Amino acid sequence: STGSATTTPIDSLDDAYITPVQIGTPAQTLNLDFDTGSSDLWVFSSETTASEVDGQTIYTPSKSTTAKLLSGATWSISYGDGSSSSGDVYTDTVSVGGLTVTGQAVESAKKVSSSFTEDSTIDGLLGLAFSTLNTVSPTQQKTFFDNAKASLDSPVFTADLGYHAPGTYNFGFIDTTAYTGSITYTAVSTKQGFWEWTSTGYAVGSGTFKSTSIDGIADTGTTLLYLPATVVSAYWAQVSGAKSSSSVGGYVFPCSATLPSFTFGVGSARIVIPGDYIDFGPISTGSSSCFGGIQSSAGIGINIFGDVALKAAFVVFNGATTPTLGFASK
Repeated sequence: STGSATTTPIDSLDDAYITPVQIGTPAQTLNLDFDTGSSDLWVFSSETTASEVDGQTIYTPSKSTTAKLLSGATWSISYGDGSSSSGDVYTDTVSVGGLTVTGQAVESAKKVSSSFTEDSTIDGLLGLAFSTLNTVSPTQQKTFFDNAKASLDSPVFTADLGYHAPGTYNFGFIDTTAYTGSITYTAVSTKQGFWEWTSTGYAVGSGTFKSTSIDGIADTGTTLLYLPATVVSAYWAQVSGAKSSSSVGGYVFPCSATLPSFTFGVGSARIVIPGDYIDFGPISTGSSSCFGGIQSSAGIGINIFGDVALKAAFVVFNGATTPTLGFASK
C-alpha cells in the first residue's frame, strides 16, 4: 500500500504545516501537524476542556462506530517550546492520503496549553519519530508510520515541504519526479528516539564550505533551523545590522536586508537554503526589525533541522531495519 497527502502552510510565514487526516467511521477529517520530532498522534476532541478550544475541529469518538476506549491508558506530553497537552486514548481507524491503519491509538486531549488553543488551524499532531518516545501509559503505543510499515510497498515516508506553498507527505514510495539529481543517504541514530543524523558542514552565502560534524534531528514540527552558536554567529555576521536580541528571543535583522543563503552538508552533497527562506518577517506588526530563521540551539540541548532546512530538500525517512535519512535537491 501507499498514501499521499498534501501538506499546507498554516500562514504566510510557513510557521507550521497541516495535513488532512481521516479518523473514525464515518470519517472525521482533522488537520494535523505532522511532527517527525515526536511520537504521539493526539487530537482536539469532544473531551477537550471547552475554554481551551478556539476554532479547532474536534474528534468525537462517540460518533465513530469503530472507536474503542483504550481502557486505563493516559498520555501527557511536553514539547521543547514549553507547550503541552494530555488526556486519554481511543483506538480507531486512521487514514492519511488513502493509506489506512486500523487500531491506531488516537490520543484524545482533555487539556492543551495556550499555544495550542491559540492556533485555530491545528487540530492536533501526528507524530512520526520513533515509537520509543510515545507517551501513552501504562502501555506505550505505536506511531501511524510504525503501524502502517508492514503494509507499505517500501518502509519509508517522504517530506516535501513547500516554501510559501503546499507540499506533500508520501508513505510507502519515493516519487522520483519530486526531486532533482540523486538522493544522498546518511546514517541515523535512534538512541534518543529521533531522526538524528550528522551533517558534514556548512557554508554562508557564496563562502567556502566549512567541514565540521553537526549532530541534529530532522524535525518537521519545528519551524526554524537551530544550530550551534558558532555557526549561527557566522551566518548573521554577514547581514548588516543583525544582532541577537534577548528581549525578542533570538537573532533579528533589518527588514531592509537581503539575506544570504545557507548551505548544509549531507555526506558529500550540499543542500542550499535560499536567503528568502530565512526571513520570518517583522517581529511585531509594522516593525522594521525582522525575525531570523536560523537561531542558536544553545540551551535547547540539540541541533534541530526544522522546516527552514527541510523545505529546501526532498527528504526520505527510511524506516527499514537500519533506518537512514535521504536528502535531494528539488
